[PDB]
Amino acid sequence: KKIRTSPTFRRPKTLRLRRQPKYPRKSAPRRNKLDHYAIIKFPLTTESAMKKIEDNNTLVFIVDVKANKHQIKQAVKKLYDIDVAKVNTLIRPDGEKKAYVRLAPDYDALDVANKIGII
Amino acid sequence: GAYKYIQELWRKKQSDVMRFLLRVRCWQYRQLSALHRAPRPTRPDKARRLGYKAKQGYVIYRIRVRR
Amino acid sequence: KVVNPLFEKRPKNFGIGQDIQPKRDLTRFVKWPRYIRLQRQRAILYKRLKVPPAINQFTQVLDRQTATQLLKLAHKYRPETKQEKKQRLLARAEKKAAGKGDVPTKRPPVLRAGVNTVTTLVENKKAQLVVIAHDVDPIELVVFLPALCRKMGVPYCILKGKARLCRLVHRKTCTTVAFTQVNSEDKGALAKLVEAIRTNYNDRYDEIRRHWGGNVLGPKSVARIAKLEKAKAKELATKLG
Amino acid sequence: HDPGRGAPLAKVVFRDPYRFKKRTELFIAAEGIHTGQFVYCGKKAQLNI
RNA sequence: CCGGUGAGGCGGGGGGGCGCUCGCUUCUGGCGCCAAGCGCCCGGCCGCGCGCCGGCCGGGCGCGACCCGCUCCGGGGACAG
Repeated sequence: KKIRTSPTFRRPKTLRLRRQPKYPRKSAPRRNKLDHYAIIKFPLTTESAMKKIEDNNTLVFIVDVKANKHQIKQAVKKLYDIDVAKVNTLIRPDGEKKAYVRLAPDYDALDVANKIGII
Repeated sequence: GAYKYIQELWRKKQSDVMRFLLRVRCWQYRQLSALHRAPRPTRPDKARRLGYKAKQGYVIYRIRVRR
Repeated sequence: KVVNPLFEKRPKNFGIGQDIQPKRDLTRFVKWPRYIRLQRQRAILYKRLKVPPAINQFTQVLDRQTATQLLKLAHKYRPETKQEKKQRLLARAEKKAAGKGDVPTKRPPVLRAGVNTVTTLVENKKAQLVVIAHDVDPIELVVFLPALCRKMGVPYCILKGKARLCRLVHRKTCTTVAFTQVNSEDKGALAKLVEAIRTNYNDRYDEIRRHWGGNVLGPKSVARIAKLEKAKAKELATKLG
Repeated sequence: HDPGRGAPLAKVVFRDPYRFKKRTELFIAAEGIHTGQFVYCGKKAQLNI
């Protein structure tokens, strides 16, 4: 005794189960190949880069194209034990990403450059 | 056995019974899609003679081809 | 007083151009799926078309009380299921050499399930009563069988539901069943069932052969033609007398 | 005005007596039909333009 | 085979009556849905206590909105194709 209110007959919602595989498709997860060491290739030591470092309290790095601003900021913080104010990324006409990492005013970009070795 | 009787029945296609059955089956099949999976054979005797076996793994598809 | 005067009536007039119609039943106007539509109009076609007697004979089904009696009688002769043949085999294995067991003893009479087996034993004239399901999807399986049983003098009856017939056996569906042998205790009941079945089926198989069935039009068309016939009867029904 | 058609069309709003909705139809405007006019459709409708 | 729709009231029957008739709407650029009324029951609390008694809170079903039917309504149709 269930009356049809509407003339249309939609497909009834049937129960659907989740995935319960008998065995994983892959034995182990693939190790991440975008770690903090792989993401950052090398800093730039050009005259413009040094002027940028000594004027705007920032740093210049070469990063893979696949990296995001969040990834670059986290990688810089993890590697150099520094706080990043912001990140500005661009792609040079060569295939390598250039990243201007503007640091927080508390830390000294020239001191960080001295520590990392570029001057 | 029933299979020989079924074979003779299918051989006597011009009879009224077989004519009615063929007409009803043709109408039902034409009312369906051009390729749908039949769950059981329409002609068990013909299926057995052609090699169909009533065991898992055997499938039967009914196909409508334009004349 | 326990009725607040603020309680009004506010009736709804469900007319044309008035308040909208209520949510009533619309099952007659549902756009049913193609398979439902096909399975309904197939039954409509079976009712409409002039069905040959060889297929129409299965519309003559067994009555409720006789069906219940036959099912009760066959309940004793239902075949052994799984986990029972295993028990019998293990019992015979343990009794092979435990108490001087030659294992020739006896096997009880059992029902016959397959159409091939039933046909073979009907042609051999070993059957005493054969039950045939009326709802086999391919009717080609059993059309000859009532005629063969009538020719061989084997009482045949038609039951409703291949599912019900195959529930006596331990499977899903079964087209035919046969009483090859029965116990002496149930011999009288089997004879009563046999005579009741042959009174209704075998003794009038000529009528069954000659009984075509069909030409049953839809109720709307029947009502229209009945109205036309009543009008033509009233044309000269009271004027002349 | 319907582009590519000489006759102007008329939008007429009815109320569907099955759901709480207002249906809209694009009739072909007969000569003399004006806005804010009631039009009646059906077997019992009066014989008016 | 063709048209319409969200395949929404198609065919019969007595229900209803101001008097065959309808599901009851035409002086106007307003509004109109997710039920009021009635009847039958259920769960928790409170007073009588004999509780299908009474009061409070929360719920179900039927009429309201007739019943039965085999093609959704129609237009062709043994012919177009």
